[PDB]
Amino acid sequence: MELWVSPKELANLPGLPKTSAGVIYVAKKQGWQNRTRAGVKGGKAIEYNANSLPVEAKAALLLRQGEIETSLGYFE
Repeated sequence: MELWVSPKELANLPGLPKTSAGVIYVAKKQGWQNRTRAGVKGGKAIEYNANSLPVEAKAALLLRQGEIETSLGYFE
């Protein structure tokens, strides 16, 4: 299953600090498989594979995933 996450979205999980500045800085302490995509905003956008995040951030991630955006607007 594909489920990448952005630093700004990690700035809210408990295990991870509340500011992307701490996540990206801590990202070097490990280097979770981050896929870059210089085609969204304009400056190499960093991402994080949810499968690469530990369990404390994963479980917390799926938590704030309740209703993301459109697509499943039909509440499934």
